[PDB]
Amino acid sequence: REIITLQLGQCGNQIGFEFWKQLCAEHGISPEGIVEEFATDRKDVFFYQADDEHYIPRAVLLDLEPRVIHSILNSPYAKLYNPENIYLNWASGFSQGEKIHEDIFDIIDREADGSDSLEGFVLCHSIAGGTGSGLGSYLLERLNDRYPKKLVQTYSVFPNQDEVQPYNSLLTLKRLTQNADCVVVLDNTALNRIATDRLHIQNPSFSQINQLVSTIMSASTTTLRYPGYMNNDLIGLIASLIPTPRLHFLMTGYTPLTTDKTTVLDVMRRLLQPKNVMVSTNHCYIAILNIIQGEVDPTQVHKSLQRIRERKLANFIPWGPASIQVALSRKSPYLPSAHRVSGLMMANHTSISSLFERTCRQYDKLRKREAFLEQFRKEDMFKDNFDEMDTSREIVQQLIDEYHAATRPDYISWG
Amino acid sequence: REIITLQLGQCGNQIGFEFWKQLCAEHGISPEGIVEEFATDRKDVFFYQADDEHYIPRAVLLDLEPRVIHSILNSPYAKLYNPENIYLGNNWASGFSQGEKIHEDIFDIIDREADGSDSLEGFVLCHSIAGGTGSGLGSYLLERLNDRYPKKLVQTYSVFPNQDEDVVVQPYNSLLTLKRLTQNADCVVVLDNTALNRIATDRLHIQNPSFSQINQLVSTIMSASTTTLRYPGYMNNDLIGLIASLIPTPRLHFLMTGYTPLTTDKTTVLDVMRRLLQPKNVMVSTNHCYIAILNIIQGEVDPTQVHKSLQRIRERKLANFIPWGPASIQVALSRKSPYLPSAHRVSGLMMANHTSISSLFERTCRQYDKLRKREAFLEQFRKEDMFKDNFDEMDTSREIVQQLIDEYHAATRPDYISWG
Amino acid sequence: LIGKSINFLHQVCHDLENAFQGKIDAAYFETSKYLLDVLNKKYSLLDHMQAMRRYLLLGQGDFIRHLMDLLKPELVRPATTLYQHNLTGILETAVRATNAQFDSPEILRRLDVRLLEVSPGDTGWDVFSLDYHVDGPIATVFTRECMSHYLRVFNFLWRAKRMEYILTDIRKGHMCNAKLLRNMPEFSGVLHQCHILASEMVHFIHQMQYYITFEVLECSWDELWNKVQQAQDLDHIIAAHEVFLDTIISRCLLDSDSRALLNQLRAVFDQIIELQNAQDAIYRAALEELQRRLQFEEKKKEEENKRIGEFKESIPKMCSQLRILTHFYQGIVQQFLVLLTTSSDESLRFLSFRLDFNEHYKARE
Amino acid sequence: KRYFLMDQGDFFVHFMDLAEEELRKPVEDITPPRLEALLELALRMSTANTDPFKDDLKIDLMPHDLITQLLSGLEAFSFDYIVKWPLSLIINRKALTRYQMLFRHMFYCKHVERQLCSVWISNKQWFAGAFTLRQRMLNFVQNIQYYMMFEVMEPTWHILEKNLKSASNIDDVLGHHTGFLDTCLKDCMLTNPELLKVFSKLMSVCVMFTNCMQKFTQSMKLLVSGFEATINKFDKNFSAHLLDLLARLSIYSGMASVISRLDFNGFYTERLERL
Repeated sequence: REIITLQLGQCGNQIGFEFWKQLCAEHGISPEGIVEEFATDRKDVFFYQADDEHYIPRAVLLDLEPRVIHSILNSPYAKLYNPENIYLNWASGFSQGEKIHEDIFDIIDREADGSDSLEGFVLCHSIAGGTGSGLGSYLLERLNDRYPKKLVQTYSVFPNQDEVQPYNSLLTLKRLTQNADCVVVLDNTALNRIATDRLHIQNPSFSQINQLVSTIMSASTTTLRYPGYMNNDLIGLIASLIPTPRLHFLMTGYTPLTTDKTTVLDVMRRLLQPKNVMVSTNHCYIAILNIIQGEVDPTQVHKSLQRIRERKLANFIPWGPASIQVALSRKSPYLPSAHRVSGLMMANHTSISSLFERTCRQYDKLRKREAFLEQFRKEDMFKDNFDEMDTSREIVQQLIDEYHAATRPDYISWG
Repeated sequence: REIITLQLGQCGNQIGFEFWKQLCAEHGISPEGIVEEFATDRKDVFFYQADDEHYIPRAVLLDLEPRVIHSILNSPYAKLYNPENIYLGNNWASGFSQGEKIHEDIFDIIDREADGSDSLEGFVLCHSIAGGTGSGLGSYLLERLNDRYPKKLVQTYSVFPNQDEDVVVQPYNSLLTLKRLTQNADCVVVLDNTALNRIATDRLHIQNPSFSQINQLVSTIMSASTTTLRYPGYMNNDLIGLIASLIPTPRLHFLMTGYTPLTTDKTTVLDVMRRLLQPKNVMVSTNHCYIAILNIIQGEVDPTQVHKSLQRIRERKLANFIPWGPASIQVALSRKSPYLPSAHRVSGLMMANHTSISSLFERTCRQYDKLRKREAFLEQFRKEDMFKDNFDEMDTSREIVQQLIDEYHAATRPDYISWG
Repeated sequence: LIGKSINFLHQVCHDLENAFQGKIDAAYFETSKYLLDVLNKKYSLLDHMQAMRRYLLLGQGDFIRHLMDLLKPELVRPATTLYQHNLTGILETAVRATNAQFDSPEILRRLDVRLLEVSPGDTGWDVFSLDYHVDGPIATVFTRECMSHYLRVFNFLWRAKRMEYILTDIRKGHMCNAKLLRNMPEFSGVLHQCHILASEMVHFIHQMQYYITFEVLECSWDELWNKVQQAQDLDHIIAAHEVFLDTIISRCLLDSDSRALLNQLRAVFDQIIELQNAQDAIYRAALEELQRRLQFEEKKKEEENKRIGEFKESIPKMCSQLRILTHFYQGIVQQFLVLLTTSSDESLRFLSFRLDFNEHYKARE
Repeated sequence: KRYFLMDQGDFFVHFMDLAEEELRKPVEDITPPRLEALLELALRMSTANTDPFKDDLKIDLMPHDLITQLLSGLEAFSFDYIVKWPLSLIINRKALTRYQMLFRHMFYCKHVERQLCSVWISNKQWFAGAFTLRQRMLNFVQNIQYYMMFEVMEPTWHILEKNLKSASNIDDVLGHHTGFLDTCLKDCMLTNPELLKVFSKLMSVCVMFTNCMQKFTQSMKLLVSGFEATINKFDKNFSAHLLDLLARLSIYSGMASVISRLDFNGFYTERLERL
C-alpha cells in the first residue's frame, strides 16, 4: 500500500509539475518516461510502471478553472503522466468542490485499487490565491469524509506579499489548521531577501520560487523517496515532526541557498544562522528536520550533531523533546550535483505565526470596512451567513496563543 | 568575530579596491579568485571561505552619483569580487541628505555583510577624508554604524587631505569628517600626501600621477601593516589586545605608519632596523617620538642578525620613545606566503601612534582657523547653508581635535598622567 | 595460523642454517586475498553481505516497509492468515515490486522467514522475521548462535519499527482529529493530554528512530564494508564479524552486558504497543461525534446546538482520561534513559543524550 | 611549539574569540564541548590547511597545579603529546611533562589583556589619567608577552637542523633535542627558578583591572570616579614591583632579553636598582 501526489490550483500545480519533472530526472528515468538505459533510491512509493516498463509518474490533478496551468496541460508531459487525471474568491472554490463530491473520491479510490491499496496523499497546494483556496480545502476534506483512517496532508506556500486575499487567507487558515495533517510553508518577501543575495535584480519575473519549493516539499517525503530506514511510513515520519497537531507549520531552508569546502563540520554551523531561514509573546524553535544529502560521512555527522547540540544556535523550547534531527539519504548516481554536502531543512517554528497575526490585523481592518468580498452569486449563496467568518478568528487565534504558550515552560497542560 | 573591512565613496572604491587587489597578491590569489598552489592565513575573515574556493573579499562597494563605478566593475577582478555590494555630491551636506533618504537598501547591504560573520570585531571603512561622497554619505554611514552598533569598533582606513594648495572644499569637509573619526569612530589608520611626496623624491622618478599612483602605496602599506591580524605567530595575532596597547583615550585613536625599504622600486637587517627610526621613514608629516614601534619582519631572515636587531637599534638611538612606562619596540618574525616574487629582499613596517600626527592635526586645524577667519573660502552654498544651524558639526570638531592635540602633545612628553 | 587458514582453499573451495626471519612470515600473502575471492563470489558472501545490509539488517527500509504494507490488512489481522502458499511467495514478489528490484535476481532467492521458537500468538508483530538463509561454506559466518544474534537484531529493529508503525498510526488517529476535525474548535482542549503523550512518543522517537539509523545501523557498517573485500581470511572476517555483530548487539538494547535495561525498556514499549487500541477507542466517541456533525453538515448542504453543550460537559473527563496513563508511561521512560548510564559508554550514552536533545529531561521533569 | 604558546596564531585568535564567553570565566565554569567543536572549525579556518597534522592534539588538565610544568581563560588548559616508537625516542615522559601542562602560564596573559581590552570596548569629564593607565598596564602585559615568545624564534630551528641532521646518532641526538627544547623555553619566564613571584602577586590586581572595571563599565552609568580611585592603586602596585624584579633577575653578563627589553624605555628603566 503506497501514496499519491494529488496536486491542485495554481501554486500547488506549478510546484507539482516542477517536482514531477525534477524527480524524474533525479532517478534513472528520461523526461519522456523511458528508462535511462544504463539502469539506492525508491520509485514505487509515487511512480507506477506501464506494461512496457515506461515510468508513469502520477500527476493526479484535482483543480478548478485555471489561469496558467493550461501550459502544463498542453505539454509532452501529458504522455509521461498519462492516466485520465486532467479534470476540473474563496467560497466559489469551496462550493465548486461540493458539486463533484463523489467523483473527487471515487476516481482516486480506483487509482488506489490501481495500487494494492493507498495509505494516503501528500497534497501540494495554494494558501490563498483565488480558486485554489476553498477548492483544495474542499477536496482534501472530502477524501477524508470518505476515508476516516487514511492520510491527507497539505504542503503550501503562504503568499506574504504585504497584500480579497485578507479573507481568502483567513478562511484557508480556518480550514487547513483544522483539516491538514502537516503543512510545509514558504514566503515571497524573505525569498526576495534571498534573491538579493544571489541576483542583482528584485526577481521581477516570478514563478521561479518553484525550484526551491519543489525539492523541499519532496524532501518532506525523501525518507521514502530514498532508503529511510526508520521513520519511513508517510505518517511514519510526519507524525514525528510534530509535538501536537496544532503546532503543524513547518518552516524551511538550506545550508547553501546559492547551491548551484562544505564538509561535515561547517554545513551545520552555517545552517542555524539567521541567514538560512526563508521567513523573517516570545518565539522558539520547535523542530529542525534537516535531510542531509551528498558525499556525507554517516559516522561523523552524528558526532557533528553532538557538537551542534552544545553549540546552542537553536534555542528550542524549555519543554518537549524539541530538537534538531538528521536524516541522511546517500547520493544516488543517476545525475551530477554541486556543493557536495548540504542540509536542506524544515524547521517547526513559532515565528511563522507573526505573519498570520499581521494578516489577522488586515482582517480586523477589513472587517470594519467590507470594501471587497467580490460580491459573487456563488459566494453570496454559500458564505453570506457572516458567522463563518467570525469563527475564523478563534480558530486562527488559538494557533497564535498555542505557539506563544509553547515558548513558555508550562505548556505541559493545555492553554 | 571578524573584521568587516568596508569601503565607501568612489575614491574609496579605488583605494579599497586597490587594497583588496594588493591583499590578494600578498595572500596569493589569481584574478579569478583561484588561490595559489600552496593552499598560511586567517582567510575567512578577509576572503570568504566558499565551497569551491570562491574567495570573495569582505568589502562593500557603495557610492553616490556614479561616475567611475562602471569602469571599476569592468576590470578583470570582477569575479575575484562581485557579491551584492555595489550600490548608489561635491559638498558634504548633499551626501548626508541623499544617504538619509536612500539608506533603506545600502544599509541593508551593510547589515547583510555584517551578518555574514560570527560577530564584528571591527567595521574598517576605507574612506576618502574630504571627497564629495566620502564626505556626506561615507561620514553618514560612519555615524550610522555608531548609531546601530555603538560598542564594537567602528574603524576607518584613510588618506589625510594634506596636499598643499581633488576637492574644492578641502578643510571644511576635512574637519567635518574628523568629527566622525574623533567622536563616532573608535580606531583609524591614516597616510599623508606630503610625506608620500618627499618619499616619492627618494623612491621614484615620478610626479603628475601622484594621487592615483598613491593608490598603490596606500594599498601596499595597509596590507603590509595589517600582517599581524591575518598571519600566524607566537603572539600579536589579534586586534583587541594589540590596538588597545596603542590607544588609551576615546580620542587618541589615529594610528600612523613607517616603512624601511624605500629602495624597493643579503641586505643586513641591522641597517634595515635602524632605518625605521629615521625622520626619512614615516608617512605622516619637533623630532616627534613613538608611543610604540611594531616591527614583525616580513622579508628575508638571518638566524643571528635577528638576534642582533633589537640589541643594535637600542644603541643607535636615532629617535627615542620618550615614554610614560613600559613602551619598547615590538620586534618579531612573521609568516609570509610562498610562491610570490620580490626583486628587493627585506621589509619591516610599523603601524603605531607615532606622535607626528599631532603636527598634522595642527595642520588641518590651522587650515580651518584660516577658514573661520577669512570668510572668502567659507563655501556658503545654499545646499550647505540651512542644512545645519551653527556648524556644531565642525566648530565643536575643532575643540574635539584640540582635546586630541592636548593629549597627543602630552603623550609626546613624560607628563602623560594628564593633558599637557 | 597459515596452515589452518589456507587449507580451506584446497579442501572446500574446489635457527636452521640461520635462514629464518624471512619468507616464512610472508607466505600468508597466499591466504590474504586468494581465499576471499572464492568465498565471496563463487561461494557467495559479497552477495550475502549486500543482502544483509540491504534486507536482513532492516538496513535499507524500503523492501521492509513494502512487504509490511502489502500485508497491513493481514499482519495486524493475525499472521496465521499467511502460510507457505503466502509468506515465501509474497516476500519474493515484494522484492520484485519495490525498488529492491535493483539487485541480482539469483540473490533475492534466499530472503525468507524464521518464526519465533514457541509462540502461538502469531500476529505480524510479536512473531516475525524476514530472514536470509545460508547453505554451504558461508554458514560458518552465519552459524546457529549468529542467526540467533541476527534474529535478536531483527527483533529489536522490527519492534522499533512496530513502535514507528504504532506511534505514528496513533498520531494518524490524532491527525484524523486534525483532518476530519474542522467543525468543533475545542478538541485540542480535550485531546491535548493525549497529543502531548504522543509528543513524549513520536517526537521523542524521531531522534530515537534516526539514532537507530545513525548509531545502530550506519555506524556498524563502516567497520565491515571497509573490510570484507580485504581482511585476509574468512576465519578472520568471521572474527571481525563476531566483533561487528557484538558491536551491533551492544549498540542495541540486547547484549549480555546490558540485560538489566530490558525490564524497564519493556515497560516503556508495553504502554506503546498496547496503546493503539485504547486511544482509538477514544476516537470511537469523537469519530461518532464527527460523523454526527458531518451528517448534520450533509443535511445543511438548527438542532445541533445541544451536542456542543453535551460535549462541553463531557470534555473535562475525556481529557483527564490519560493523565494517569501518560505518567505511568513517562516515569519509566525517564528512569530507563538515565539508568542507560549503566551500559555501553559511547553507543548508549548517545541514545540517552540524543533523545533528550534539549530540555525535556532536566526541564520537563 | 606551533600549538603551545599560541604560535598557530590564526587558530588561537579564532579560539579565544568565538567561544570566549564560555571560556573566560573567573572560577572553573568552562564548557569544554564548545571549544572541542571550535578545535575543529577554528583549526580548519586557520592554517591546518597547510598540513593536516591535528590528531596529536589532545586536551589535558591540572592534577597538581604548577610544579609538574618544570581559574579559567586564565591558564585554562594544555595539550598532551604521544607518538609511535621512532618519534618516541624523542617524545617521552620527562619531556612530555613539559608538554601536557605548559603554555598555561602564557595563556593567562592573552586572556587578561584581551579581557581588559573588552572594558576598553565598552567605552571605545573623562580624566585621561585613567585612560593612560589602561594603556600603560596593558603595555606591561603586551611587551613582556612580546619578550616571552616573539624573541628567539629562527636560531633555535637553525640550530636544531645543524645539530640533529649532521649527528644522526641517538646517543647525541636526544641530547641535542632535549637541549633545544629548554632553549626554546628560555624566552618564556614561565621558566624561572624564583617564579618571579612578585609578578604572580601583581596578577591578582591585573585580573581586577579586567573584571572590576568591566563591572564599572556598567556601574559608571548603571570613569572620573570609580576608575580613578583605583588608578593610583594599580599604578604603584605595578610600577614598584615591575621596576625591581628585572633587577632581581640580573644573571646574564637572544639572551639578557627580558631585562634589556624593558630597560629599553629609558623612563622607568628601574626604580629600585640591582646596583
